Amino acid sequence: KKRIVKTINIDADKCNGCRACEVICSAFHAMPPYSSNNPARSRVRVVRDPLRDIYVPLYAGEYTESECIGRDKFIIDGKEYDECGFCRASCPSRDLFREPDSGLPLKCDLCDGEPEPLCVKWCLVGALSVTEREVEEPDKRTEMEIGLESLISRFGADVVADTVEQ
Amino acid sequence: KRIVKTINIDADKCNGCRACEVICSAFHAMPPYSSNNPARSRVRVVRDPLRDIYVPLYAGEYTESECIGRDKFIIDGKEYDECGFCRASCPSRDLFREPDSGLPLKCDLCDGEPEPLCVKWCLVGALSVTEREVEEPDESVKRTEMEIGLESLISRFGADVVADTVEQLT
Amino acid sequence: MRYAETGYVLEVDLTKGSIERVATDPRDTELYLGGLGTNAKILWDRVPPEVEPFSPENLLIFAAGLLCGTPATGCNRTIVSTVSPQTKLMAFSMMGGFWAPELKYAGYDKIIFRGKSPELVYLYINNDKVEIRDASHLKGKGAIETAEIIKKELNEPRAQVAAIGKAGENRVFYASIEQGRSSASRGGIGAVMGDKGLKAVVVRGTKDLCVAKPEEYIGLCNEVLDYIKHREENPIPDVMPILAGLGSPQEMKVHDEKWHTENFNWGNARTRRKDFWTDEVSHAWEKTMDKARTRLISCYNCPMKCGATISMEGLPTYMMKCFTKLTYTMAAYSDLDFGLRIAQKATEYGLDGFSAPQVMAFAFELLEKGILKDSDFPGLPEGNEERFFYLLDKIVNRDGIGDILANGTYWAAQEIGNGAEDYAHNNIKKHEQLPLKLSMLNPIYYLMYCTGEKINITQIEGQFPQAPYPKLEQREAFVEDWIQVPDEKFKKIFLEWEPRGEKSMPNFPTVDMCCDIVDWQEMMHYIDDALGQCAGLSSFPLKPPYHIHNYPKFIAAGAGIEMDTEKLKKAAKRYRTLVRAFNIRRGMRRVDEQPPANHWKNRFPELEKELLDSYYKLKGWNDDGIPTKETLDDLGLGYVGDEFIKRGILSA
Amino acid sequence: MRYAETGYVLEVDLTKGSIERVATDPRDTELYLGGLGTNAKILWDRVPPEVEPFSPENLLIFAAGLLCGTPATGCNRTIVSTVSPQTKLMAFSMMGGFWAPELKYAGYDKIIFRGKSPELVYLYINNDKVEIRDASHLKGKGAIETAEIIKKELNEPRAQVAAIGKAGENRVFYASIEQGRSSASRGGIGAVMGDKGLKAVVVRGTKDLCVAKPEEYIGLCNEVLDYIKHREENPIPDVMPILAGLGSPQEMKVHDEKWHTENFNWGNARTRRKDFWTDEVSHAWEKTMDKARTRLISCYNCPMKCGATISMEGLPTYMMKCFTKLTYTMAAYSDLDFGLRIAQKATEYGLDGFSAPQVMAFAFELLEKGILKDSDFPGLPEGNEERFFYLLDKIVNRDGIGDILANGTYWAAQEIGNGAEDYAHNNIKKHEQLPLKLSMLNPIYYLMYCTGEKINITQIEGQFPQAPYPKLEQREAFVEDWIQVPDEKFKKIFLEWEPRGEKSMPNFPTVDMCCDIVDWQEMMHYIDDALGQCAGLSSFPLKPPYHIHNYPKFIAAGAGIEMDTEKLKKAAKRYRTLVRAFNIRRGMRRVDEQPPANHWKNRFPELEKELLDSYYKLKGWNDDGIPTKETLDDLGLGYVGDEFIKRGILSA
Ligand SMILES: Nc1nc2c(c(=O)[nH]1)N[C@H]1C(S)=C(SSC3=C(S)[C@@H](COP(=O)(O)O)O[C@H]4Nc5nc(N)[nH]c(=O)c5N[C@@H]34)[C@@H](COP(=O)(O)O)O[C@H]1N2
Ligand SMILES: Nc1nc2c(c(=O)[nH]1)N[C@H]1C(S)=C(S)[C@@H](COP(=O)(O)O)O[C@H]1N2
Ligand SMILES: Nc1nc2c(c(=O)[nH]1)N[C@H]1C(S)=C(S)[C@@H](COP(=O)(O)O)O[C@H]1N2
Ligand code: SF4
Ligand code: SF4
Ligand code: SF4
Ligand code: SF4
Ligand code: SF4
Ligand code: SF4
Ligand code: SF4
Ligand code: SF4
Ligand SMILES: [Mg+2]
Ligand SMILES: [Mg+2]
Ligand SMILES: [W+6]
Ligand SMILES: [W+6]
Ligand SMILES: [Zn+2]
Ligand SMILES: [Zn+2]
Repeated sequence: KKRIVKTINIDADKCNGCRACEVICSAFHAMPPYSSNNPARSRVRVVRDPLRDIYVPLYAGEYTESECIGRDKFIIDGKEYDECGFCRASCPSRDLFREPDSGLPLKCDLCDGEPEPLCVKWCLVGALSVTEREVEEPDKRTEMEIGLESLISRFGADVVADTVEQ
Repeated sequence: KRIVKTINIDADKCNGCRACEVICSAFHAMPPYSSNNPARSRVRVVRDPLRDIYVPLYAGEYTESECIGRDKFIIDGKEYDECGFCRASCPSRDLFREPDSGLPLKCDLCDGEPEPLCVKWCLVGALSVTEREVEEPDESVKRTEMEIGLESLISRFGADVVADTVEQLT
Repeated sequence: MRYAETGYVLEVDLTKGSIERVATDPRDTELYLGGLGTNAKILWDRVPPEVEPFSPENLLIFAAGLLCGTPATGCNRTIVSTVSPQTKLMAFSMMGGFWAPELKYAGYDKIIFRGKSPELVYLYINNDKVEIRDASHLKGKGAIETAEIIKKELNEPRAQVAAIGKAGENRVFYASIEQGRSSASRGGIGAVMGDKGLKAVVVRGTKDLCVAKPEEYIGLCNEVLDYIKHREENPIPDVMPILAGLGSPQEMKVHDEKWHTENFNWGNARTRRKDFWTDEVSHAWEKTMDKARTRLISCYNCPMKCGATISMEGLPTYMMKCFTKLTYTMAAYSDLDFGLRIAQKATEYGLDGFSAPQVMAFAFELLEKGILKDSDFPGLPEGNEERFFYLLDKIVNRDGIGDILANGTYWAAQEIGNGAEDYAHNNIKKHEQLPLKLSMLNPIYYLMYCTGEKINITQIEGQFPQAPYPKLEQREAFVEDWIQVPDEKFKKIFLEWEPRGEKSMPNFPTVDMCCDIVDWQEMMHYIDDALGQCAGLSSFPLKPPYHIHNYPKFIAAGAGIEMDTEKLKKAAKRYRTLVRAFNIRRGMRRVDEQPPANHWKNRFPELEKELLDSYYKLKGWNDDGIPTKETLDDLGLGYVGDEFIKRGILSA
Repeated sequence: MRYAETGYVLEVDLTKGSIERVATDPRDTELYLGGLGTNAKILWDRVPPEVEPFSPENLLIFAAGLLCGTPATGCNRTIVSTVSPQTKLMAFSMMGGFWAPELKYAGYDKIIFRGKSPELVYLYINNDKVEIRDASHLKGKGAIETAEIIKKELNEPRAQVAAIGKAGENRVFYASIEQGRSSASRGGIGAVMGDKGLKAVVVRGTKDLCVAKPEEYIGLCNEVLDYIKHREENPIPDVMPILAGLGSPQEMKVHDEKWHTENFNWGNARTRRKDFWTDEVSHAWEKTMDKARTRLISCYNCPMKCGATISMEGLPTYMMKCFTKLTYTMAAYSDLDFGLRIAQKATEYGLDGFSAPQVMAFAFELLEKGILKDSDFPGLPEGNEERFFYLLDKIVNRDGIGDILANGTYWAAQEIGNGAEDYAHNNIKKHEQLPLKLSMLNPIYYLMYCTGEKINITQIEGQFPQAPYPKLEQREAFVEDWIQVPDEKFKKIFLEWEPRGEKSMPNFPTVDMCCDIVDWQEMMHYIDDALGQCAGLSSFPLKPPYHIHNYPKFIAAGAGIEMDTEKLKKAAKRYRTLVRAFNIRRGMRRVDEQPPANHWKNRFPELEKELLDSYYKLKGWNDDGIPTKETLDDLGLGYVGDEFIKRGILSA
């Protein structure tokens, strides 16, 4: 009936760009633990342009197999952010959240099994925290049929049929 | 040497009218322009006039799973929403998903048309699209919209259940 | 299949808590289009003259225009209809923003409220799901404050909310209904809403809204957008900025306030300050405005961004547009800073920004003269600005003298006596007018003040130029591409019209010319208020993108019904006389159709009589302002004529 | 397997364009740790005394500290070593920020540059990929400007760049090397870089960096972070703010500039303004700083955020930390606004913020006295502020008088003559000092000024309090938890030390106490400059989280080599005397080890002689400042001793 979601609250305005989070996450997520570190292996990566006053901790999100048809570039409150500036994706267009050697995706698991997120523990200025709440667990098979009719109207009754055979 | 396209969003210029939501959804109706519905637009404006937040957000790529932790940003004195910048077509919210079926939406820059319609209708000129060439190889697994759609349903309802329904509809 | 309209309304009985969806009659759409038109039909045969404004049988109707929710640029207006507690006549009130389209996306054309709720409640609509919620925890909250609280409770960030403030709850006769950057402001529709125990109406919609002819409809929209571009590159030549472009009066943008502050009347529509706009004042206001204006923002699907978010130091943000910017300032003989600060309070309370400042300036004139004593104002501060804040709170609480002043200048004077009636010098049909007292009689505006059922001059003017050009070359250039005119004769009138000499006002344009001009202007407004189209892109500005020639195309391609220029003109006339008929049945006669005595300094009784006489004839009404049997039958309003004869309003 | 260090260096011959990776000797790590230590070893046996600073045989070494790239908080310093063009002695220069760790992640401990490039070039490192790129399009660009241009060309947004400005390119003797919020500032290492035709060094790294004992190393780091927290909640009691906490001098944060502006000497280290810090000045500077300070930002892996981005109106943003904020202002007798504006120009040019303002103030004194004429300054503006901007441009271009002034006060005076040497009154070993002229002789600081191989007082002080507490209770409380002391005797000294009376300076602490104190302070700095640890968390502030007791634990767990307190003390001594040995071989003697004549107003020749005499003995050097054969053999520096005997520097 009810499941928990966890939100990482990032106060980019407090960030000083020290990149310590990057250090400790790679070091922990290393094998064996702490035997090495490597910011390129961090599941948190800071978007850092000091000249633009931009300091934005980004967390590893989901894996996507293809780039977007269009990439997005924001201008917000005067600041000109980078292309795909706020994307969490492990995406073929960049090296963020992907192994620097192999290229395998990386995901944040909130340090599953530790008493505390290490990125949060090492951010002494306190720009990072995690909070939890109870939501309504997912609940629905008329949705399926409505979507299959949508696909038929767009691509053809015979196209959807001979695609399902795959 | 391929071509990548950028969508330039000047959210300082946005007035929050949602003309972009109207025209996109209109054009994507079947048949085109036969109706409109902001809830199925492939561009969706984050809008909160009291907090002066106006961010246009373009649908991106499909994810079948949610992230283990969601993110919420305070940037330059503004408190944005949980996942408030994420382009993902994601099972955690209704953005970029059909409101009756849950099917993934995806922006294709009005492929085949003269120009993107959201850009055409944004009269104050908050939106634009530019292109550039890159040496980097394109490593995308190019999948058809019908195939992403069908697989999202097969992932939700099961291969056999979807196959059988398709038989009883064709 | 129904098109553009959804074909359904919500019937809500607040006394019983019952909610019903009812299908509408497609014939009513063919006769009265929608919006205001179909509202008038509902009120006519469901609200008899014996019904009081604050009785359960009075209706409060929320309507979306026929073409709201379609891609039509700027088509987003809600039309609120009821019987006014101030004028005792019909009151329709327009509200822009985002509320009407959401209702269409929810699947409804109207919401009709009857009865009274014993407890404070609000209505929650989410597609097919409708329910009445308790709102006791919202008692006294501002109209904007209320919306934010509600959306958090319901966890619906994209819901649209229309609410009343404390003023509505206390049945202030000029209480409004507020929604973000939008307001149903005039007539006291907020008072009826509060009287029914209704705190807010919350709506979320995610259904599709269809049009009949897809390719043709989107083509007309593109045509409009192209005209809007051309128009912004080519403003009306040699005319002061606020008249040169599209949109509502662009008061939130630039322009020097020289004409406005030197022609409007300060205080209780009293003082004219000829040389007020000095260099010191101009920079002071410019500085205040640059600091307070956060962003220029638009209503749904419109690029004109007439509104502006306002942020004064230490105050919650609110939204302002048009003449609200000047009224509080001018009524109190103060500066722009004060005006912006008090209008924040007034918006949250939910008060009409036309009536409220005149009421307060009215009260202080009585205190000045001696008709009111200091005994009537216990705890009255000494500073001028502070006094207005003081009185404002007394009014919205109906506390002491506030209880009387909450009734408006007309009823307040009548209750106060001692010659207080002389100071309510700016009413028409008991409704406060725009604070403008000109010198020479304007025959065109004389007619509009007298007969306009909105009883507000800025919501009946527009299509014809307010003033003539000096040089003939300027007129020839203007009429050249004036495609919006119904007849080529309107061009020839404007060519002849001159600022001075034999071809000037009040003798020119002639009586017949003035009747044709007012008729055209009024018609475009009634079409807008049926279709839901913002007047900012239609009836209000010179050379709009929407006009009598392309409007029928929109209706036909949008709603899928037969429509041409002539059938549209007749439709507009049909429910405009129906609204007239409603007010007749509530006691309105030719006697009530007079402007304030001091409205002009140069009056002409014989000319004014011939004007009104000729206008009535053109409208098809008799000499007492009543639609004749003949013209009623011709419009398909035969049932109206029969009731007039049966009620003895017309002779058999 | 090598740990903490990568075990490799890059050998680059700019004359031939050759690039080679070479494995290092693990024995050198055991003897000289890393960073400055291993730099000294390289310079000793590869740069003989006959090598000139601007000759191809001179080396420019970029080194990362031993523990850079590990999780150790604040461990990120680059150490740049070469032979100074100003002092003709060794010059090591420290640079924080993000550059040294990136080099480690790229897989290298050092880069050694030899030879000269005929064309302007830059070096690009990306993991195993190294190449020399043309940089002719970058000629004259500022050091920050250069970094941004390069990173766009290479499409490497996360690359770290160290560059010179125009000053470096023109071999200005006090030209620096800049990297974002970091600077290798003093000694003229920027001049050597430009002389070799090297415009920038660009590095990108994505390899893993390993430590020997994982669980134990991360435990020590946690211990440090916990101490940093405790320390920020418990600053040093009863001491002025800028001395009470960790980090570099926190000039970018708050604090009243009363002590600084009333004790430092304005102009050419000349004027002392006793009552300068008025209420008017305090608010004026506060206002300028609140407006200009954009954000407080940190070096790699540090929470102390000592630096600040500075944004003056109409100027590109730059980064400032520490005393740079005061030097330009004070040298020109101006305000903070001017200082922040000119320091922007000076950072892009790449000039040392200690020497450059003193050189300019020096020049204007000569113009004042008459030693220089107006003929020497063609086009000299009349305004004071404008004159400094004028002269700054002449210097970085080596234009006219700028060509002489670009050599620094010492060499400029020597070339100018006419008694200009009298005005170069603030040099030690031809190197401009911090503008501070005190009254009473400080025995502890006397020793440091005389013998410090950095020839900069702020980079040898730290661990012992600068001033004593008045009340004894304050001293008892301080020493209570003073765990950082090598011996319990340092507590007892500070207990006895008093501001006035028999137990005050210069007679107390005694000669032997002063020698032990300076030795401890100096030792901590040399350990920091080998390990790459920022002095802001170690040698510089009172009661730091890194100290002589836990440092060996870090080395052992990080690098995987045997290390204890005694072996670490000896290691520090080993390469500190090696650096001493290098300067001896280049002609330094006891005669050069004197402070400026006017450095104190109260001098004591017999006391000063005994101080230096006792310090030399403690160091193990003879009376001429030369390490003896015996102490060299004991340190494992036998090869040093042999060369001294062969060169006749020591008697057999
Ligand atoms: N189809 C159509 N569209 C529009 C109008 C029309 O008559 N027919 N009117 C215009 C104008 S000119 C405006 S600007 S502001 C304003 C007005 S108007 C009157 C209120 O009249 P009402 O019928 O209720 O709209 O008086 C003022 N009182 C006021 N009171 C409060 N509490 N807040 C306010 O902002 C005002 N503003 C004054 C706009 C107004 O749009 P809204 O979204 O605020 O309703 O509507 C145009 N469209
Ligand atoms: N290891 C080491 N760290 C050091 C120093 C030093 O001399 N050695 N100098 C300190 C001082 S006084 C300052 S202002 C900063 C300057 O940092 P930067 O070299 O990156 O500009 O480094 C601090 N950290
Ligand atoms: N251009 C420039 N010069 C500078 C500085 C600086 O940050 N930028 N730091 C000053 C301070 S406070 C110190 S401690 C030294 C550091 O010297 P180093 O970088 O040569 O080790 O340089 C001084 N000169
Ligand atoms: S550790 Fe904290 S301040 Fe440092 S970069 Fe990460 S989130 Fe920002
Ligand atoms: S990085 Fe993210 S936003 Fe950019 S193309 Fe890839 S998935 Fe889309
Ligand atoms: S929460 Fe854990 S997994 Fe996620 S970035 Fe931080 S340390 Fe890594
Ligand atoms: S059309 Fe442009 S201005 Fe309007 S909401 Fe869309 S992006 Fe913003
Ligand atoms: S909406 Fe995006 S950011 Fe949020 S959980 Fe889904 S994939 Fe992650
Ligand atoms: S470019 Fe086309 S598909 Fe993409 S959001 Fe805009 S209108 Fe929709
Ligand atoms: S023109 Fe102005 S008032 Fe009219 S709908 Fe657009 S924003 Fe609203
Ligand atoms: S203490 Fe200051 S100078 Fe040292 S590493 Fe940290 S932020 Fe940089
Ligand atoms: Mg309105
Ligand atoms: Mg430095
Ligand atoms: W208005
Ligand atoms: W310093
Ligand atoms: Zn105005
Ligand atoms: Zn200071």
